Amino acid sequence: TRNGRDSEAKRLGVKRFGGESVLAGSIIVRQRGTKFHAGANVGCGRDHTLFAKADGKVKFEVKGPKNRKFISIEAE
Amino acid sequence: AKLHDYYKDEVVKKLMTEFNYNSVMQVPRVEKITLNMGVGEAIADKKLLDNAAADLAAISGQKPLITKARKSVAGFKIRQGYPIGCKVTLRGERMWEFFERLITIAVPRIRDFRGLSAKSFDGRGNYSMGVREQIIFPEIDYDKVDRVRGLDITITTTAKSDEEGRALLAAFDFPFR
Amino acid sequence: GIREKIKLVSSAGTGHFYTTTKNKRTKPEKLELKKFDPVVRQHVIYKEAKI
Amino acid sequence: MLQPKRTKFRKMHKGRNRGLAQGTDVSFGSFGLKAVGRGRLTARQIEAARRAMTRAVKRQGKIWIRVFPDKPITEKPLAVRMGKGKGNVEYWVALIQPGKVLYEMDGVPEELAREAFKLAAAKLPIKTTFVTKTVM
Amino acid sequence: MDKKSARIRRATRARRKLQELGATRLVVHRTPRHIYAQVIAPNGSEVLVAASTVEKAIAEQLKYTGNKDAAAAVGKAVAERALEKGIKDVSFDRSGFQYHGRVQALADAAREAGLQF
RNA sequence: GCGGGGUGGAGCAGCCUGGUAGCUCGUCGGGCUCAUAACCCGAAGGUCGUCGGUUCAAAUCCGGCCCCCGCAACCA
RNA sequence: UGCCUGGCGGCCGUAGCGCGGUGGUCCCACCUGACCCCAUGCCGAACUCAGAAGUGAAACGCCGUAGCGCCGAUGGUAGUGUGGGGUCUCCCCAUGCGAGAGUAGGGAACUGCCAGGCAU
RNA sequence: CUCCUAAAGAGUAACGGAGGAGCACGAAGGUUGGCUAAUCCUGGUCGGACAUCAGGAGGUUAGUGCAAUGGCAUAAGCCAGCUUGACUGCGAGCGUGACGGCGCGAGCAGGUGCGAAAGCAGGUCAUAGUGAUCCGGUGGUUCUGAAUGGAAGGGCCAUCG
RNA sequence: CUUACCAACCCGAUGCAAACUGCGAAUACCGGAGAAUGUUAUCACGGGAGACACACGGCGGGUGCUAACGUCCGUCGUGA
Ligand SMILES: [Mg+2]
Ligand SMILES: [Mg+2]
Ligand SMILES: [Mg+2]
Ligand SMILES: [Mg+2]
Ligand SMILES: [Mg+2]
Ligand SMILES: [Mg+2]
Ligand SMILES: [Mg+2]
Ligand SMILES: [Mg+2]
Ligand SMILES: [Mg+2]
Ligand SMILES: [Mg+2]
Ligand SMILES: [Mg+2]
Repeated sequence: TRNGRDSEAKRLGVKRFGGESVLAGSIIVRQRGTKFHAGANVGCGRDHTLFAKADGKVKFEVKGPKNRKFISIEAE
Repeated sequence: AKLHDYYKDEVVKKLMTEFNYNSVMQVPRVEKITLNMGVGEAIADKKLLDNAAADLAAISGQKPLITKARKSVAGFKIRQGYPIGCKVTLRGERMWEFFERLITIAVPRIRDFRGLSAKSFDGRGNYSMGVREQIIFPEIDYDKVDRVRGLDITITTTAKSDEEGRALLAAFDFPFR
Repeated sequence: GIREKIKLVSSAGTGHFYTTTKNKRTKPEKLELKKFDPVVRQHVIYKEAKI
Repeated sequence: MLQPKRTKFRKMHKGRNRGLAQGTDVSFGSFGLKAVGRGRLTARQIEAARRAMTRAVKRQGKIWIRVFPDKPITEKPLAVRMGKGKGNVEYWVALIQPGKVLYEMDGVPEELAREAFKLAAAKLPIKTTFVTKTVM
Repeated sequence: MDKKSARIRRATRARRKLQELGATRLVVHRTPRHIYAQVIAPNGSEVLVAASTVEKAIAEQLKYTGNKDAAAAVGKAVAERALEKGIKDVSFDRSGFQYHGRVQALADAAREAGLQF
C-alpha cells in the first residue's frame, strides 16, 4: 500500500582495522551473521560481535577449506 | 539359514563362471528384505494401524517401525508427522529364514498364481514386488482378519545391473513369468 | 497477549521469588524449577504462585 | 508491444545512461541496425520500427530484435502536485548506448536490407547506422 | 558414504575446540585390527610421543592385537612414555569414536598410569 | 480520494473466526384433476467476478485488475 | 637413503571431477562371529564387541590421461582521484591509478611431524 | 525491525521504492551423543500428478517458531538422553547515543546442570515483540520512627498497574 | 494414428537489474612509521554566546518530464 517506514541504523561494521592495537575486551567488528569468524584470542558474542580476548594487534586472515575470513589477535 | 548355506556353496560358483568374475566378492549378495505396509487410511482411526502392524509383526517376528509423513500434502489430506504406515527391514539369517518362507510357502499360496515379472527391477539390480493379500502367510490366521490389506516387498542386492540381479534370484528358483 | 505473568516462590523460608510468563491455556500444570536462592545461597526448588 | 511478463518490482529509479553498449556486432543474421546515438527506446517505437521493416521485405527472411524494453517509466497525471509518492507506470523503455545493435536481418539481399533498415530508422528517436556481419 | 569421512565429521568439532584452547591432545585411532595413540603438540604439527600395536615392542606380549585388553597396553605404554618426556596434563581426543569399549579402555589405562585428563 | 459488495437460473445467507457450500423461488420428474393453477413427493444445479501471493488446505486471507453501488470533491 | 602404508598437520581447486590403469607380505578396507559390553524410536545396516577363513570387487591409495572445472599473463578497453575544456541528460584533454571479461598459456598439487613395513 | 535509495568505514532526506513487529517457547532453553536436505528419476498392493518402501541422480536449489537481510555442515538445521545457567553478586575493556539510555563482554566469588574429560551453559542464529517520571499496590527488610517504647508513614530490595 | 499451434528442462549463442553477484577498482576512511612545514593549528575543563528560514554553482543521486531560479539528501566551492 504505502511506504515511508524504516528502522534506525545499527552502526555495524569493523571498529578496529588490521594492525590496530587493542585492549582485552575491545570490540573488533559488529555484524549480523558471522561474515568474519573468531580466530586466536578472539571471542564471538551472542550477537556474533567479535571482541578481543587479549591485548595485541588485530589480524585479518583467510583460512580453512572454505576460504573464510578470520580475525585474530597477535598478542604483543 | 537353508538358502544361506545354499548360497555360499552352490549359487556362487555357478555365478562365478556365468559372469566370469575374477574375485568371489564380485558376486551379488542379498543385504536386506524390507516389508512396507502403507496404511494411508489410519488417519480416520489409529486402532486399525496397531493391529495392522501386529500382522506385519507376525510375518517376520520383528516389531515394526511406524513411518511418519515426510511432508504435508492435501491431495491425501494429511499434515506432516502423522503415523501413516509401518515397515520392517530384515537382515542376516532372519532375512534368510524369511526368504525361504515365502519362496517355498509364499509362492504356492497367492490366488490365481501366474508367476512373478522379470521387468520389476529398479534398473541397478534390485527387485520389488507387492502382495495383495495378507492371509497368504501361515502365521496370520484366516479366523482373525479385520481387513484384507497387502504389503510391498523389495529385495536389496549388491548387484550392479538387472541382469546380474535377475541371475541371482533365478539361482534361488524364483518364479519368472 | 495470552501469556500471563507468574512468580516462582522459593520452597525455603525466605520470601525470595523469581518472575516469569506462562501460557495457562496449554500448560495448566504448575511450574516447578530448581533455582538459586540468594538468601540462603543454595539451589532450592521454586514453585509457582500468583503474581 | 514488448514488455516483461512479470517483474520483481513495479517501479525503478531513473538512473543514468552512461557508457558504451554491449553486443556491438551482428551475431544472428547478416545485416544489422546499430545505434550511434544515446537515448531511450519505448516499446511502441520498437514495434513501429519492426512493422516498418517487416512490411518492407514483405514478410521474408528472418528478423531479430536485440533489445527489450525492461525498464518501466512512470508519469504523474495532469493537475497533480509534486509529492504524494511515485507516479504510475505508463510505458517501458530500453536504454540504448552508442554501438548497440538494435535489429538484425537475414535471408534478404543487402540492397533490400538497407531500404528496410532505412524505413525503420525513420521511426526511432536515435541516429543509427547500417552494419554487416564480419569475420571476428 | 564411507564410514571414515562420516567419522572425521564427528571429530571436527572437538578438534577445533582443542586447537582453540591451545591444549596438547592425545589422539586415538582405532582400526578393526590395531589401535594407535599419539600426543600432538599444541600447534598440532609435532608428535611428542606415540604408541600403538603395530610396534613389535608391544605387540609380542598380546594374544590378539585388536581387542580391549590390547588397548589397555597401549594406554599404559603411551602414558609412561609421556610422563618421563615431561608431559603430565593432556586432553583426550576420541577422534570420532564413541568413548566406549577399546578407546575407553585405552583412556582409563592412561589415566591409571598417571596422565591427568 | 475513502468505505461496501460481485456465491446455483432469479433474489439473498455463509466470509468476520481457513478445511464443512444454505434459504425462499424457479426448473426437471412423478402424483391429484375431465384439464390447468394451487397443493403433496422426490431430485438435480455453484466449484463462489477474475489473475496472482500466503497456506498441507483459499468462496473466506492478502494483492492487482475488470465491475457495480455509494459518500466526499472545500476557502479564493 | 629409497619405495610403500597409517595417523596428525600446513595449504585450501595449478590441489576438484571425470576417464583409463593399478595395488594386498605388512597396512587399510571389506570380511567372520555375536549369547555377552554396547546398539537399532524395527534391523549387529550403523554404533559396539570377539575374531582372521576369504577378497582387493567395492572403498581407499597410487599411476596415466587436457573431457570439464580451476589458475592465468602481455596489450587494449571500462571506470576513476586532481587540474582544465566542450556541442554539457553526455563527453574530451593533461596527469596518476587502472579493472572485469576474453586471449596466449599454465595445470592431472606441494609440504611438515611421527609411526610401521620393505629394500638398502 | 529488515532491505534499497546511501555515492565500497560510520551516518545521511523526501507524502521516495518494498515488507514486517506490539509475540511465541519449561522447550522451541542447557548439555552430551548422533544425524544431514530440496527436487527428480526407476521399481513397487490398494495408491491416484502428489502418502509410505527401495535404489540412483542431485548437492542445500532444503531447513531456521515469524518479515527481510546477514549467517549457518564443527552445522545455528534434524533426533534422542539427562536436565534448569531462562543462576545470584560483580565486572577489565569496548560499542552506540545531545541526553535519558541501549548494546557486547573475558574474567572473579557463590552455588548448579550436562560430559569420562578437555569443557560448555548468565535463555532462544542475530537484528522487531515496546513506555520515562509521578502516584499507588503486594512481599521482604541486623534502615528510619517528631518526648520515650512501639506503631503509622517513609526508605532500601524484589515486583505489579 | 498422424496432425493451423504453444512449449518446461537441458545445450549453444545474446542482452538487462536500486532492492542480482561465482568478480571488482579509483577515491575515501581507520591504524602504524618517517621527515619537512604550520603563531597549538589538537584535546580537556570553565565564562559568554549566536544559530537551528539558508541560496546558487560543480560532482554523485532520489523525486519531477535527466521540466523548473522546482524539490529532497551526500560532498566541495562561493554568497550569506
Ligand atoms: Mg563388522
Ligand atoms: Mg584480469
Ligand atoms: Mg555505508
Ligand atoms: Mg560459575
Ligand atoms: Mg559428574
Ligand atoms: Mg530469530
Ligand atoms: Mg517515638
Ligand atoms: Mg526550527
Ligand atoms: Mg530548517
Ligand atoms: Mg539543505
Ligand atoms: Mg531552489
